Amino acid sequence: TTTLAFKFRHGVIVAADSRATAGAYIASQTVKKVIEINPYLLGTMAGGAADCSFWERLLARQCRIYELRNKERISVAAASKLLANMVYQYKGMGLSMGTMICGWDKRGPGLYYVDSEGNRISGATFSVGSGSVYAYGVMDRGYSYDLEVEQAYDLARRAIYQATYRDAYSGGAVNLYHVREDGWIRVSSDNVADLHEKYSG
Amino acid sequence: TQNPMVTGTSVLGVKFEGGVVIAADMLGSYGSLARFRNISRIMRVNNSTMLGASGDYADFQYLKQVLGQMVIDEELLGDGHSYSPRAIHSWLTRAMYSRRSKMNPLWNTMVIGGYADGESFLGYVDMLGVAYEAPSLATGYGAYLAQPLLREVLEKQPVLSQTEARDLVERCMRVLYYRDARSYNRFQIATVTEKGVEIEGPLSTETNWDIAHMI
Amino acid sequence: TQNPMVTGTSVLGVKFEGGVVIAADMLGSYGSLARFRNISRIMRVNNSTMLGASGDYADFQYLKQVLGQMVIDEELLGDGHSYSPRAIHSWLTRAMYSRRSKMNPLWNTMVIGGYADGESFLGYVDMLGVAYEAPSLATGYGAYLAQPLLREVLEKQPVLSQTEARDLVERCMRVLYYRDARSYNRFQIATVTEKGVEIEGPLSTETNWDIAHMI
Amino acid sequence: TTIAGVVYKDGIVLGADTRATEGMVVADKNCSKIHFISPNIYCCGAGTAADTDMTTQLISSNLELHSLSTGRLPRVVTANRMLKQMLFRYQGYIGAALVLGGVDVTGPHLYSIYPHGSTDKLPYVTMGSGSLAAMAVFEDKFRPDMEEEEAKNLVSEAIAAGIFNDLGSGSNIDLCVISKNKLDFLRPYTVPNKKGTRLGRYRCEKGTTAVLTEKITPLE
Amino acid sequence: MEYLIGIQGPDYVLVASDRVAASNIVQMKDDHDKMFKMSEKILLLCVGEAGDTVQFAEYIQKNVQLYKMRNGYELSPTAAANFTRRNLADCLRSRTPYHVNLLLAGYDEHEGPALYYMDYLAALAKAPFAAHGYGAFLTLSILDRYYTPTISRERAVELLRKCLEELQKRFILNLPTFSVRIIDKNGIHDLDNISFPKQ
Amino acid sequence: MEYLIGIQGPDYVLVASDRVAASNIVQMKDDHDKMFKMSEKILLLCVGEAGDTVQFAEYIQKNVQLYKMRNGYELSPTAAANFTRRNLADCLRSRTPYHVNLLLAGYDEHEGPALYYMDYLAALAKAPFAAHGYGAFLTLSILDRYYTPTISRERAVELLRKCLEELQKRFILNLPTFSVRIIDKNGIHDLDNISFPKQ
Amino acid sequence: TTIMAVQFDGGVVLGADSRTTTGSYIANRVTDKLTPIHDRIFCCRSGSAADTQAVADAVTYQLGFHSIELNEPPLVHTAASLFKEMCYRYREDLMAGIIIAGWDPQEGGQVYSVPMGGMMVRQSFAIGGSGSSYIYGYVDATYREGMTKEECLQFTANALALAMERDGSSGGVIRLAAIAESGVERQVLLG
Amino acid sequence: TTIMAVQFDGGVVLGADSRTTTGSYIANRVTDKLTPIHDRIFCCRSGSAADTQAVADAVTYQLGFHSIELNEPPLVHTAASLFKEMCYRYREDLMAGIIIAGWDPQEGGQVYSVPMGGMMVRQSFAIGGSGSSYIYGYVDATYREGMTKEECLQFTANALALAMERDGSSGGVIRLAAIAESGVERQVLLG
Amino acid sequence: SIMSYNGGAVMAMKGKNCVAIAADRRFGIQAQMVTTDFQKIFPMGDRLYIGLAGLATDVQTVAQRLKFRLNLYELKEGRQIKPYTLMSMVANLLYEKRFGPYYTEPVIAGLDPKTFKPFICSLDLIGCPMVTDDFVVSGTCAEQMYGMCESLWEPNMDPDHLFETISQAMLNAVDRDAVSGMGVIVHIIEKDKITTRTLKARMD
Amino acid sequence: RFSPYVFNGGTILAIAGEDFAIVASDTRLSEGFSIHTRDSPKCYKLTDKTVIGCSGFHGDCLTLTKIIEARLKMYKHSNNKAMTTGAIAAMLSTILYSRRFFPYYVYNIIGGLDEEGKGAVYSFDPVGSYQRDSFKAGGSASAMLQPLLDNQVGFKNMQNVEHVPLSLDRAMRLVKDVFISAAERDVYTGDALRICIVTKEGIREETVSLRKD
Repeated sequence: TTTLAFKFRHGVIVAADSRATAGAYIASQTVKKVIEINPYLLGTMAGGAADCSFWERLLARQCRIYELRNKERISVAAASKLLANMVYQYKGMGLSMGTMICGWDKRGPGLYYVDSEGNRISGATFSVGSGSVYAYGVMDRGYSYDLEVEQAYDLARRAIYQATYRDAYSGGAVNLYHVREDGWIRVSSDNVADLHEKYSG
Repeated sequence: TQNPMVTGTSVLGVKFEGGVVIAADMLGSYGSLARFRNISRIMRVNNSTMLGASGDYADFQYLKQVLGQMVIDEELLGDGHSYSPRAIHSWLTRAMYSRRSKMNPLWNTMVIGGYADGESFLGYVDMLGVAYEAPSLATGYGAYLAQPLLREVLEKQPVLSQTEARDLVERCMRVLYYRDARSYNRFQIATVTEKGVEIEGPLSTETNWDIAHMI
Repeated sequence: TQNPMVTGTSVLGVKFEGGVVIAADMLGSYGSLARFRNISRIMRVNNSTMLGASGDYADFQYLKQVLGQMVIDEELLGDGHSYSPRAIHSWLTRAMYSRRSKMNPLWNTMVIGGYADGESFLGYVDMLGVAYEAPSLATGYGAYLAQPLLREVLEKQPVLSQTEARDLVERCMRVLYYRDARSYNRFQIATVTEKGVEIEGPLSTETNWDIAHMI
Repeated sequence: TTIAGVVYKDGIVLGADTRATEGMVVADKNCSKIHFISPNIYCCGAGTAADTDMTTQLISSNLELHSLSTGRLPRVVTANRMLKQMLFRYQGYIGAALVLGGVDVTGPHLYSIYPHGSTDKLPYVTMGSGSLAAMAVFEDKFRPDMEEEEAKNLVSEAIAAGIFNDLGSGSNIDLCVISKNKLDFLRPYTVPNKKGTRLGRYRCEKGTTAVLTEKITPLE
Repeated sequence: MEYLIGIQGPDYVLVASDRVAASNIVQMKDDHDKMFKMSEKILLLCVGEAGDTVQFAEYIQKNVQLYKMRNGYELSPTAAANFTRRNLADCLRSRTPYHVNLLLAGYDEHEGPALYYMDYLAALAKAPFAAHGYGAFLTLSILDRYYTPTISRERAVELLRKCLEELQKRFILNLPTFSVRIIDKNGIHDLDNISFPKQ
Repeated sequence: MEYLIGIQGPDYVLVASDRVAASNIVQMKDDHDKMFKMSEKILLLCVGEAGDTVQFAEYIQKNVQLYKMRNGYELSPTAAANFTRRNLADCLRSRTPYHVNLLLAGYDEHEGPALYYMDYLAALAKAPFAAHGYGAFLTLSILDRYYTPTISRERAVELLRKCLEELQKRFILNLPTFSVRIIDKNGIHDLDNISFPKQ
Repeated sequence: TTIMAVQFDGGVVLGADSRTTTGSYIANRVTDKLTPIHDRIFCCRSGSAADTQAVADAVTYQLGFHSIELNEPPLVHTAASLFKEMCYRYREDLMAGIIIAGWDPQEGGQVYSVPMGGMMVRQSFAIGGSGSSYIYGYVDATYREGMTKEECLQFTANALALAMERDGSSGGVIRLAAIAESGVERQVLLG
Repeated sequence: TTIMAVQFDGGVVLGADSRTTTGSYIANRVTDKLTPIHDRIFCCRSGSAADTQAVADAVTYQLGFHSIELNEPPLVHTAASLFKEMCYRYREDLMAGIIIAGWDPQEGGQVYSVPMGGMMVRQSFAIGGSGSSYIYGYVDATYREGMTKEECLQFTANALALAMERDGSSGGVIRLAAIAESGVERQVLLG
Repeated sequence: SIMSYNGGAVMAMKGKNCVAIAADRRFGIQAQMVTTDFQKIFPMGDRLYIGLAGLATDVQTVAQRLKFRLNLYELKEGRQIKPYTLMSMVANLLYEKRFGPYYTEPVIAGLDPKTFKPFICSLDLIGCPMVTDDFVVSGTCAEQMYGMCESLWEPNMDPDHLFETISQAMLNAVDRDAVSGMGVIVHIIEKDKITTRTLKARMD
Repeated sequence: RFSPYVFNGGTILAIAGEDFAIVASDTRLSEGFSIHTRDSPKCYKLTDKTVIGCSGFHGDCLTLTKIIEARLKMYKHSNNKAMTTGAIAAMLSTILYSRRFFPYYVYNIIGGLDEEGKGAVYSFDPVGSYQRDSFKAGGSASAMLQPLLDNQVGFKNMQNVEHVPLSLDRAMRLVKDVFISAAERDVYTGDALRICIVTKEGIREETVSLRKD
């Protein structure tokens, strides 16, 4: 399990792997972890499949209710707040959830990080998962704000490649989503071995 | 029930051509002490189906009460419609599952035997709600001991006559008398046909001990 | 012994003028079942001291064996010298302490009574090695029940006669028969003087039940 | 695992089933559970496999030593005494569920050993996990002083019922017959379960796998 | 774990928390803000289980703003402190307890400045200077050598500078940047962000 | 707790430990040394339960010096590594196990440079670069991003400079100063002590 | 502790020891272990004391109310059903060794037994109590079908004598109860 | 399981069930529960099986060697002392219900009892086994001082009959042993 | 488990006149890998290898201990060792630690020293041998390799199809496995020569 | 004490085709070291285009089947139309999360046709996630069956092997081979095989025996 997110000048980059194991046994290789909440929101899957899926689906429901009542699109912080408030009512009952919330705002870029421990926080760079520390390392090597587009793509792709190369619980297809001012756009879904051939030299 | 106080023991049932025979013994042992050596462990339900059980005897009295009340109610409807034995099986499965869902299980092991509308029926109900149909059922240690005789003869011959079935049940109860510690030489055979439901009396076994003269 | 299998019960002993009387009953209960209702729980040591014990009876047999061998050895020295009862008390205390230091205790509760050279002796030995002298000893529940009668009469009168002491022991054993669950209406009285050591027979108690005709 | 023993009119017929499971997966389809002890005494094991193996090889060594030291045929009771003394000396730590059988000068003698050290002489025993079905078949259809083919059919029926009940074996039930003169040992006795033929050729080809680094090392 | 000092002056209150929002291996966020402006002269700090911190901040902050809109005027620091203590004492003996460590910093027109001190067991305190965490341990001694009740604010800033310079010398955690507020007769004035290059 | 890094080159081994000897709240010693010169071209590092570290240094250091004084020559790094692994594997299955985390850095005249890697379960490894700790996680992503087997020593020093500068960015512990060695065809040369002013 | 109820042709015969103990100390030396409910129906108890006392009081309440509302003498099986319902519905916290006996006009003398579980059965003789196993050892030896009243009294007398003699918890004094069509005849033996 | 030893004027009489069980499954249907040691001395066992088998074999060893060195027939009290020492020494690991009986030329028939603890006592009659509590209920009822051989055989037959009938572990078939000055007479009865 | 501390997978497969043994390359602690060149297949004489899987400590210890006893045997007796002899030696070495057990599952695959007869067997952590005819496996992943080899095995196999069959089996069972991966080494040996190939496995 | 779960075992397979969804399962129901029956089909025919298989704890399988049938009839009697496949998948996910804090111990595979008339296999987990995959093997023999389907369906780890669309009878011989090959090594697999085939014309079934142990 390794996810990351970082926002910059030209919007937000979100990438993830697609491996979801079960103990020592790999269930699948193509688990789409970045849950597409809206045409303007992207939620993730960070620890547990059902909890992340359910609560983000319920949050998408709630956001759609808010827009259809006010004719005005919800902000990012409000959505993160609603998610944290809904998650807090089962604290200690054994929910594992460390998802991230990304989107574009009236304020512009928005990047939050919501835990099952309720650690709703803002920030500029994030990485969640078992091998998240690897992404922190190589990302905080290559991070800036004034980056280009293909540079940020290469940064995220290299990051997920190094993370899945070291960690054992990560692998599969590398998703890559890009949040713009208008809406998010899937960039590519790249396999590990193709990246190994391309970046091994 | 968290702790079963007064348990029965294994129940045997097998179909034959147009009927189901069920036999269980008549012992109410507590721990190792065979405290209640004259009890009835088969209820003769109205005219088609017939029930036998294991586990806690008090729970069997309770389900005896509830099923009796339900059967009395449908018979007092006066509509000419009865419960099929499979309907009884479904109701009992839902009852056991709703018992264990509330973390208060009925400690039992029940066998439902019935013959209605040309077809025999022999259903199983576990404590956990595990429930299925089978051409021959065996509970407790009977599934370990008298089950392979049933599965031998039914593989060798899938249908039976009433005499062969009754004799096979007699042999299996003899074997259970040989090597179940919770067993007793007094059992009753219960039988359903299209002619009604009949409970035979407290039969016994004929034993052998000629291996004891060896050292 | 970690788990006592076969326990005795309470032992009573008290000095008097030139002698010590000790009485204990004859019951070998296992759990609540009074399995061994005719056993001896007092060893008559050579001519002066005298032993009574509680707890596990097997360990009492063991200490009977060892003490018997030691007394036989000194009497086979032929020197005219014996063990004082206080020396036996010391030896037993050291034995129990070295026993319990190895985390394998002897589950007992022992009373040593002796009369030598004009002076009486009445010693106590616990399982843990706790050991002292007293004008009246009481073990098990006797320290809860018959101890205040001894301490009442000894405060009202510090010395006694043999008849008064024996009568008081009889009354205390009557009371212990009334309300000890591990008790039995058969006991033996053992008495030391300068005239030797004497074991009386299996006496009994005279009881009252006139409160039962009330509601 | 379902081993059984019986005494016919002259000797002992032993049977076994050879599925050596390790947990929940079938790890073996042919595992010799009938072990050698002496020219007249054999043994079957159950439970922990390697404990039974090492113990039965040790006791067979000791009885070979004793028999060659003596100069005549061994006795079964000596094997029984050594086994019960060893298993009691391990205080029941070693789990070894044993069936001991042989024919002495006195005749056939069958012993079952429970792994603490409790032993019994019986005309018929069953041991193992599915021993209950074979004991059902024994208690149904045993009679004293059976003949040879009668006893073989009975033991085959018992182990067959143990196989049609759970944790038997895929194996072709092994048998062994000890008489006063003739020792026999029959591995592929009866194969009831033929494997189904494959339905497609899922054979790989000469180059379907990428190779990174080859090496050749010649020999003599 | 983390740290916040609570120095009281004659007519000012010097509070300074950190900006660390770490999670158990990595320091996820280095510009975190634990400072919760309740009213025009009342501050609030919070340390504990980090899902409870935000929910307590919501409850207290919005109910005090509600009081302000109701009656027409600002609370005393004392009544706010007692109300927080009361809500801890009610929330403790339930199925849902809070494990937070607070302290309150206010300013009255009549009482002047005021410092209080909570705990995860709902204890009021009227303290000259408070702290939390393990730097609590080191720093209150460091602060308790060099305290004067009539101390000027630049002496307090220099004293806090010294206290931080001795925090970065023998402490195991990182704590790179500290944000610093001050309270006066005017209100809440934010001082410059206080970090150190160590070596 | 901490980590000591071990970068292998074409003809050199770049090892670098820290200087921290803290105890659970306070940093008692800020110039600690974990570097154990076994022979003229063989280094050894150690991290673990700090009562076992010193006893390993005594045993290994002095027994290798005993071999050197006995026969006439220096061990290979491989035999030394195996000897340490053997003593771990022997001391493990007793009433007194050792819980240390080593890595070995040597230099042969024939084999050239060599890097090894222990564990608290006595596992040998022939590694390009080793890791232990939490800095294991962080330093191995950054280092495994930028590695070339034919790398010059100043590129490795610059890479290590960058890696430490990214260690002081998202780590919870302090780690102010790291000491750095190098091994060449000559011997053990100590480079300058590497600290940073952070902010 | 050890309680017993034996029926005969005319009626039933009860019996108990007394000796309410706590641990190894006797708290009470003499006890009405058997309890009147109706004028013709008794019950004798074992297990915990407070449990059986409260249950017996509630049974007395409900049974008296029901039998007054019928304006007819109650059945014995009815009271057995009441103990069955209250025991089975709320088992889990109680330790009851309730044995119901009593003469009836319609059905004569009957004996019901309710052990710690909550099952209900009619018996011709019953044991109960922790020290009841031994005379349960020979009550199937000495029993003869068709006793008299005096044979039942001597029978249960020897029974409770040996039970009190052997078991440590049992003992105390002997209480007997004879229930028939005529009257209720209770007596207390001693020695 | 249930073992029994009764002496009479001429000698002693033993008895046992067979039924070696493990949990609720019967491992063995017929068992020599009583064991010869000397030609005049038996022991019957209970508790764990392997413990009693190994102890009885070692006692057979020591007693046979000792009795050959005396060149005299051994005593029964000697063998009881051997069982006492070996039981008591490993009371921590053994579960022995060893009952020693046997005729002796000097002392006639004697019965000694060694329970699970390790104490040793001489008795006139003994019970033993988990299903022995019941006939221990009435062995102080039916016993009469000064029986004959046939009265002891009928007595133990009724005893083991009722114990086997009632207890779940007990059952099987009755094995008897009669030890006197003349000989040892064993038989297998059922009824 | 303790067997799943460092991962590991060893497959041996018997062909027609030859035998093929393969293993994985990954070494690491529970979720953190370390290296891709950890050796698990050791040469024990000519045309006979052994593979060790489980905890790496017992792997290196038992491999060195077995090499110790093997050289003592081959120097006291000039011939080289037959495979049943090696099996009995490994069984005795593991059973000496009956209650102090090593955590390993040795797999022996070798040819006959006199004839060209192949041989496979496997042992447990206490010394239970098992000789078979098709394949033996060990390590953390078991059910994967059982399903693959029971899917793909034929009795009479030329060494090329032997190589490709064991190749696909190891690749697919490793790609399904989590803790054991990061490359595969394959030893395919016969009477004439010894071939060692490394496959392009997924580094994920 | 009372444990609320027990392991019944079982093996469910699914194959999503171009215009077909094949779901097959053995009919052995066992417990521990016994056999309860040799006829208990894990497959269930919901609609004309939907077949569900349920393994794991048996009582929860039966209960879940009956609840799904009830809600199917509710949707039909409310909205004049049958459900799709993905709606049933979503509903099952809502149910499995609606008993989150006392879970069903049940693996679930729904095969069926989409609204385009193509095969679709929706896998599940005990807690309530799902995804549209081409093939799954649930139950005890999951690890015995996934890599061979990775080799054959996915054509993985092979070189210069082109991709042929999976036909019908190819899928049939595949299913027969994998159940025979898995029944050789499994203890929870055998005694029958109930193969369900979903076409554009209905549901077909087919009974293939196995080895009897």
